[PDB]
Amino acid sequence: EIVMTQSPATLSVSPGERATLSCKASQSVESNVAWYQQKPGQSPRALIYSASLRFSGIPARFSGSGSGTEFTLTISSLQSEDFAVYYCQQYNNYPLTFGAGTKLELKRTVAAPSVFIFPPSDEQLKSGTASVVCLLNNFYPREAKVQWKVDNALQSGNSQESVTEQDSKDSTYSLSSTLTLSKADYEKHKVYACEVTHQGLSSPVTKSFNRGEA
Amino acid sequence: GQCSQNEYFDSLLHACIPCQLRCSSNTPPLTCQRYC
Ligand SMILES: *[C@@H]1O[C@H](CO)[C@@H](O[C@@H]2O[C@H](CO)[C@@H](O)[C@H](O)[C@H]2NC(C)=O)[C@H](O)[C@H]1NC(C)=O
Ligand SMILES: [Cu+2]
Repeated sequence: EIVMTQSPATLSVSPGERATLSCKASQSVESNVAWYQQKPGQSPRALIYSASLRFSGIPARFSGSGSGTEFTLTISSLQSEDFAVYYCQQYNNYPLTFGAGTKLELKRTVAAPSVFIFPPSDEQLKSGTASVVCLLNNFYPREAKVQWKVDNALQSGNSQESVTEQDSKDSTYSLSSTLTLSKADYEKHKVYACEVTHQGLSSPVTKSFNRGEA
Repeated sequence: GQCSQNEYFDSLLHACIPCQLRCSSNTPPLTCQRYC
């Protein structure tokens, strides 16, 4: 098979600026390369065919270039409507193959997070599981470190986290970090804290709760 | 495909594309080296 290598996997560009995407193939694919746009939930959207020719309804904003084995997609003046995942595709050789995709992030000013912590409910304790959730709301950039402290002891490997896409109006992120303990293990400790580190905070923010605080 | 010499076949769209579209490109298709 042929490999399409896209770079960078991510790109932080503010509206009105230019974005230049790179797509490099492992074999020569002449000029038989297309580009696609895909937004969360939606299906792909064809942008370019034959390296540089646009589909119907594609603004001149998008401009494709390249030939042989190195290909490029350039967006002249970004609009909010354009931030999404961009894939390149070769159809010179079967099977058709896509790349990993480049994700356009919307650059904006720093926003510090608001932190909240949620003890496990009495309904979940009956079941036999304890989930301690720590919420980071509205913040930018994405990079953020959220550490857990049980009885002021630093934890490791017992917490999963997921983040939302950039907001439609804020362009900020919201992250959740869930500590998953068992009811037995959750009652061996008392103080449960959540330490947050972000560029928008001069020093880390910590929110905690004691088992039985309420 | 069996397109005219004034065209080239794009296998993504499975159709005959006029060579004129890419004549003004940095490198028209290797089969459109005449129309331009
Ligand atoms: C499937 O469709 C193709 C393409 O239309 C058919 O090939 C055509 O056959 C007719 C009659 O034999 C010709 O007039 C066309 O010029 C042919 N096209 C090409 C590109 O060669 C093909 O016969 C069809 N297959 C079937 C009916 O089994
Ligand atoms: Cu929010």
